[PDB]
Amino acid sequence: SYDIQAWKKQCEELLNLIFQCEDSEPFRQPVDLLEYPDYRDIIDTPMDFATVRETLEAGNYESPMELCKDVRLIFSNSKAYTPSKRSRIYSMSLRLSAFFEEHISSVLSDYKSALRFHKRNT
Ligand SMILES: O=C(NNC(=O)N1CCN(C(=O)c2ccco2)CC1)[C@@H]1Cc2ccccc2CN1Cc1ccccc1
Repeated sequence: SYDIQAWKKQCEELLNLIFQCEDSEPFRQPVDLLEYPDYRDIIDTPMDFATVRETLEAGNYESPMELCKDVRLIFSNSKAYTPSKRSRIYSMSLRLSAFFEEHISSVLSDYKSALRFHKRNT
């Protein structure tokens, strides 16, 4: 399965599944800076799933590793901002992260395998 480009549509489909998850609600759009007035004191680099989808559609990811780094930033930001581990929004982040990790692993493995096949004789 050595298609170097296949990751992009696989990531579009996984983003569609994440948008169908009720657990993505808080992460779809930027953290509301009016409601959380201290957010940018705590979080240096905001990230959300709409920004990830637009960056993919613009052709501004070169690999699924770069997409994965941005999605993992959504989850680390939630963990850094939460006042407690039993918070609703952080709790949603942990379930959504587990879902994401379960489905991104084959996308990353197939991409890295395809690149190694491309260089097999170099
Ligand atoms: O909620 C939102 N965005 N993000 C945050 O405000 N968050 C709070 C902070 N945070 C944390 O990680 C965290 C950890 C512990 C505590 O917070 C990330 C999440 C946005 C805001 C917004 C503004 C203007 C119009 C619409 C919306 C939609 N909203 C959600 C939504 C999405 C789809 C449908 C219904 C509602």
